Amino acid sequence: ALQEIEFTSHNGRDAIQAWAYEPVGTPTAVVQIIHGLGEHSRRYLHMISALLDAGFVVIADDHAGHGRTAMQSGVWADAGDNAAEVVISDELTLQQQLAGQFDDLPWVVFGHSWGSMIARAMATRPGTRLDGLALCGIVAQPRGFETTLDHKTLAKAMATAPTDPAPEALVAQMFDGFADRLSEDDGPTGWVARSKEVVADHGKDKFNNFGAPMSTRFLQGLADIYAMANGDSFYATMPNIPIVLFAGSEDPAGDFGTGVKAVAERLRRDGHNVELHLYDGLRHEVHNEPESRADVESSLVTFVDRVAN
Amino acid sequence: ALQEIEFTSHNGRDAIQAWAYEPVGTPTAVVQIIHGLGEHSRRYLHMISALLDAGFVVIADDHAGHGRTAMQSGVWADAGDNAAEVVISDELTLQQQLAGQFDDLPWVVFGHSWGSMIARAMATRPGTRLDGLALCGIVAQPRGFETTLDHKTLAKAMATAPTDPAPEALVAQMFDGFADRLSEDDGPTGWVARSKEVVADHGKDKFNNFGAPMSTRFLQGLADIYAMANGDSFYATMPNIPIVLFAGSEDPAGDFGTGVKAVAERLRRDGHNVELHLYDGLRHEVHNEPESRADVESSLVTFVDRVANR
Repeated sequence: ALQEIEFTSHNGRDAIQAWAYEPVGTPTAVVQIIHGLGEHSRRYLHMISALLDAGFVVIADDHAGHGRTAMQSGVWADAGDNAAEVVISDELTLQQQLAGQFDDLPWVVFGHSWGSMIARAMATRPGTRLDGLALCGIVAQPRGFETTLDHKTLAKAMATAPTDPAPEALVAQMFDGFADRLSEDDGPTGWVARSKEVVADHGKDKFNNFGAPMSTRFLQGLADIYAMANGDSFYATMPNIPIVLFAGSEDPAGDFGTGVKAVAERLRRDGHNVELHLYDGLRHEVHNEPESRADVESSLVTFVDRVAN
Repeated sequence: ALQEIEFTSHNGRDAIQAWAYEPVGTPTAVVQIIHGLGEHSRRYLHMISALLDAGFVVIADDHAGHGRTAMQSGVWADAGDNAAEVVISDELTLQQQLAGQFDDLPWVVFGHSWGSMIARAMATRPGTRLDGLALCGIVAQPRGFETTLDHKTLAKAMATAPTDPAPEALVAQMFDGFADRLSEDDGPTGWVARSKEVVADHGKDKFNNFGAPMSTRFLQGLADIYAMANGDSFYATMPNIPIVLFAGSEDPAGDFGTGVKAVAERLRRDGHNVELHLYDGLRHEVHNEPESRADVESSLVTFVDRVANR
C-alpha cells in the first residue's frame, strides 16, 4: 500500500511532500529514510524496495527546500529561518503521521549526509521514536566545517542579509578539500560516488536540482546542525541503542574515513553498541555505489532485524 | 532520475498523473507499464526497481478514473465518453512524453489485466512504439465477456443513462464465474491472488480504491476493449515482434488457463514469436504472487534483453 502524506513545515511556508510504503503482510519494523543535501526521498527506490521485501514499513519526506517540496513551493535550497530546527521538527512531525498505525513496532532512522546530521540531532531529543540509528555518508571532522568556514563572516552575513543567496566565498569554505582526491574528468561532484554513472544521474535528476544556490540562513542551518551532530552534547546524550555507520574511505564528508573512525571510537569509548562499515576506496554515496549497495542494504536489514529482536 | 509527467486526458477532464524512472548509466530499453482495473502504477514498485536494475527506463501512468489521477480529479471508475478510446489514446500520448529522449531505444509494453486489453488494442494501431509485447493477467475467453454480459441490456442502459452507475445486473454478468474457485473467506476479490496477504493489501491501498462503482459508459469501455483485444483484427494485425504471456492457471480472467492457451495457440499458428508462462495453481496477479513474482520479473528482464538484442 502507498500513502501520500503532506503537512505544513515548521517554517510555515512549505507543504512537506511525504510518502509511507507498507509491505504485504504484517510488518515487523518502521524505517524512516532522511535524505541528504541536494537530493530527494524518491531517489531511494532501490533501498525502499529492499526494506519492503524484508517486511518493514518505510516512511520518508522531501525536506524543506528539496525534491517535490521545492518543486511544489518553488523554493530550492532554503528551509526558512532556524533551518536546522525546521528540518529536525519536520522529521519529528513525519513520525507523528503514522501515530496509531504501527505503535507496537520498533523504529529505525536511516540518515544519509545532511540526513546523518538531522538523524544525530533528532536522536538527542526526548519524544523521538528511535530504537536504532543508522548513518550513511557521515559528515564528521571534514576540514570545511571544522576550520575553513569563517564563523565571523557567516555571522555578519546572518546579521545583514540572512535570506539573500549565501556568498560564494562562504559556500566554497564549507566544501574545502572535497575534490582533493579527484581527477579533472571526475568533475566537481566526483566526490559523490566513484561510479561516474551514479554521479551523472545525480546531476540529471530534476528532483535533485543539486547546485541551486543556498541562502545564507540555509548555510547557517548546515553549520548549526553540524555542531548539533558532532558536538559534545551529541556524545553526552546519544541514547543506549544499537548504532550502525556506513561510509566510504574516499568520502571527503567524513575526512576520508578518519572522521568516521573517530565517531566510532568515541561512541565505543563511551560504552555504545557500534557497528562500522567503512568501504575502502568508495566515495560518499556507499548506498548507491554499485560495489557496495548490496552490502549496505543487506547490513541495514540485518541491523533492523537485530533492533527488532 | 525521476520525471513527473502530467497531460490532459483524451477525455478533456482528467490530469493524467504519470512518472518516468531512469536507471543509472546508459539505458538499453524503455518499458511502459499499463496497470489494470481498480489499481495504480505505483503498486509496481518491486517491478520498476527490478527493471531499473536491468538498465531499462520505466514509464507508467495512473489511467483515467484510477489511482492518483482519480485522487486529483475526484472521479473514480469513469473515464468519460468513449472510455476504451480514451485509455488507448492516453497510453499513446504517454509514449510521446519521452519524444526525443530515448528515440534510439526499443520500447516494450507490459500490460496487466485491463492493461493487457489496452496493450493488445494499442498493438493494432499505426505509429504505436512497440518492439515487444508483454501481457500479464490476460483477459481471454472468460464466460462473462464471452456469453453472460447481455449487450441488448447494455445498449438499453447506454441509450437512456450512460453516465449513471452501471446497473448491478450488468456488473454481475461481466464478472460471472470469477468466484467459481473461491471460498467465502477468500472474499469477492479472492481471484486477485492465492496469497491472502496480497488480496488484503490490494483492499487496503487507498490508491486502488477497488470496488468504487463504475459508470455505465465505463462498463461499455470494458466490453469494447475486450472485443478490440480478443477480436480477429488483433490476430490479423499483430506486429512481427516478440510476445511473452504470463498468467495463473487459477485466474478466471483467462478462463482458468484455457483462454490464455487459446491466445498463444492462435499467435503460434500465424507464425508469431510467443513465450508462454502459465503458473500452476496461482490466480490473477502472477507478478505479485510470492510463489511467481521473481520468475515473472526475471523472465521479463530476459525478454526485454532479447527484444533489444534483436
